[PDB]
Amino acid sequence: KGKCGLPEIFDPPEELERKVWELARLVWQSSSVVFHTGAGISTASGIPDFRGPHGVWTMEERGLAPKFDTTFESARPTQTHMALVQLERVGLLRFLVSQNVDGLHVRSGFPRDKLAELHGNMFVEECAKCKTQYVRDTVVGTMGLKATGRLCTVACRGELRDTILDWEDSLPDRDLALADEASRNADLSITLGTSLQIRPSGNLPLATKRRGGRLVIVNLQPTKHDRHADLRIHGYVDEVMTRLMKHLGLEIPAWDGPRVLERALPPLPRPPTPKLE
Amino acid sequence: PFTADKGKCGLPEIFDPPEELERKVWELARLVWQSSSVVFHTGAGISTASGIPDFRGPHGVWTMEERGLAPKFDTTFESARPTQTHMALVQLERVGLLRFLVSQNVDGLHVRSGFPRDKLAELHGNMFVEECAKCKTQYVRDTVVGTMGLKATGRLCTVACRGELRDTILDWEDSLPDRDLALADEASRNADLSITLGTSLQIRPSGNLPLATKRRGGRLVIVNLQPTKHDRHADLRIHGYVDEVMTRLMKHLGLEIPAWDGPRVLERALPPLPRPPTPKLE
Ligand SMILES: Nc1ncnc2c1ncn2[C@@H]1O[C@H](COP(=O)(O)OP(=O)(O)OC[C@H]2O[C@H](O)[C@H](O)[C@@H]2O)[C@@H](O)[C@H]1O
Ligand SMILES: Nc1ncnc2c1ncn2[C@@H]1O[C@H](COP(=O)(O)OP(=O)(O)OC[C@H]2O[C@H](O)[C@H](O)[C@@H]2O)[C@@H](O)[C@H]1O
Ligand SMILES: Oc1ccc(/C=C\c2cc(O)cc(O)c2)cc1
Ligand SMILES: Oc1ccc(/C=C\c2cc(O)cc(O)c2)cc1
Ligand SMILES: [Cl-]
Ligand SMILES: [Cl-]
Ligand SMILES: [Cl-]
Ligand SMILES: [Cl-]
Ligand SMILES: [Cl-]
Ligand SMILES: [Cl-]
Ligand SMILES: [Zn+2]
Ligand SMILES: [Zn+2]
Repeated sequence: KGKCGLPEIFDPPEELERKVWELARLVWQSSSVVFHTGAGISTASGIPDFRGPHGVWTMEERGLAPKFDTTFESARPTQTHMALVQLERVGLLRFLVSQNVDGLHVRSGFPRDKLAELHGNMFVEECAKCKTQYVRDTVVGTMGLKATGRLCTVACRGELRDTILDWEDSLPDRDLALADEASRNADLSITLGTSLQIRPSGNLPLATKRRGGRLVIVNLQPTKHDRHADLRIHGYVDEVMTRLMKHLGLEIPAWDGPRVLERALPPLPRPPTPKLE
Repeated sequence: PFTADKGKCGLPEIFDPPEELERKVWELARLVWQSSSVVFHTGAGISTASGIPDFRGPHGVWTMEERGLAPKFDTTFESARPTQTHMALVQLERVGLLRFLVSQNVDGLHVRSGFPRDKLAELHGNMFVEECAKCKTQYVRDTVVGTMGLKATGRLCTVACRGELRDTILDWEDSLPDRDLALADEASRNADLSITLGTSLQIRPSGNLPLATKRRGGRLVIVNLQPTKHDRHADLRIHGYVDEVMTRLMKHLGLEIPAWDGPRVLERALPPLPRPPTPKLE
């Protein structure tokens, strides 16, 4: 279960402020920006992470229990989830790679054709026969790609299965392939609340480094790949992302409740870019 | 500070099965529709879903301290967003279904949600609020006032005064603010419905205010994951996440939960907005 319960790092405010301006600078200059997210971007909605001070695995190692302040169904997308919605909407996010099974990116209204859900989604079941996916309003009741008890309704009666990978299960080929292509082709990869400890998910941001790409890591704890980052920001991702959006001249949009967007809409207008050099 | 009785910490959580939860939220809807004067009492449990830990929960400040462990914050107080529950309370006031709001929370989230300060009793103070010792003018800051226990913050009153500004955060020995307690008590006594949300009700007198509503035939509803001091006196106890309860409630009452435009201070309640017609009940 990897390195659990590592101490947190807090950049002092002055340093925190300068690094967020540097991130702004990087977003403005990059043609292709890919965001990698993990459990840390949902901690501010009451969903514990895995390896943080009170993470699932960290609490288990100490003979304690993780604490949920929400159900998966009653969780609201964080300020960070909604910033990513807007960043995609105005063309500043090329693609979004997530390790999270908590369903919050989809329910935020983030376009599924710009999202790799590497470890699956608790609300998503898949027909074994035709591979048609169903995005449900409640958590699918099983994990480990098991029979849910429901049947495909495609004009098929195929066995529906959860999309939650067990330890032995290889990542979905479609999601990993698009995630890998996005990462290789990106000139900026930004990581938000992941420790980058899982192979290959944790390694995707490193692929951006190939052919001169830039890596930014936003995380309260040290990550597996700190050494490879051009910029490491140690603070709460919500604070980092609200400062970034303010610098970029972008509103964080209202969440109208759980909404599924299959396909990315045409790009909205965005502010003009500052002079940088 | 050190010997201070911190009460019953870390009691087991109780979860109503979904059918019972759904039935009880419909009963709560029935009570709200029938009540002339509805008063909400909130504590630390309504902020857990924004990453601020409570005091007496499984992972609360005092519970964790008892076991030699630390509470965990997933936000700063300045970056915390009001929960679905905070914003539901905003709307319930706006459509005239909330008479008054009594809070033990120092986390600044009611004010910052845009809830009107003239319908809010902040019994234990507010981390973002400093007060002039000379003229009692309050200042609602964008960042936390850096001191606790009614201490000198280092800033001076700007009223057309130069009075010493002090934090509004009570220490253990400090009595409640007289204005906030007085209005909270009056609200509570005169209410025919008190709804408690995410408080264990263990603090005197804050936790006792909801019992005052029971006087002259009032009804008490307690929403809480743990047992509370006054469970025996409740007409209705709901054991679930306050966000689930309040979203289902708003749905039943035909109310949208409004957008948070970011931290906004409202000094005075605005005129009442339209609300849905009431169902036939009896
Ligand atoms: N608000 C916050 N702001 C910034 N960082 C945060 C915050 N909250 C927590 N963190 C950090 O966020 C980091 C979360 O790292 P991990 O807990 O490993 O989550 P993963 O998504 O990378 O786990 C990958 C898979 O492993 C599992 O087996 C599952 O299959 C997962 O899908 C921590 O370092 C915190 O310091
Ligand atoms: N999401 C949730 N949904 C429902 N209940 C919840 C949730 N999260 C927590 N709870 C419950 O929320 C309850 C929180 O109770 P306590 O932790 O005693 O907070 P207080 O506000 O009453 O503390 C009063 C004062 O004492 C202090 O010294 C300070 O002065 C405080 O101002 C728990 O029983 C949880 O089960
Ligand atoms: O890979 C995984 C598959 C299933 C789960 C299950 C629950 C869970 C627990 C958390 O604290 C966060 C989360 O998002 C989900 C977790 C990881
Ligand atoms: O009465 C009080 C005075 C000061 C404080 C300080 C911090 C604090 C800790 C929490 O976990 C929640 C909260 O809202 C505030 C807490 C209570
Ligand atoms: Cl526990
Ligand atoms: Cl739990
Ligand atoms: Cl759930
Ligand atoms: Cl701890
Ligand atoms: Cl803070
Ligand atoms: Cl209004
Ligand atoms: Zn099928
Ligand atoms: Zn003054």
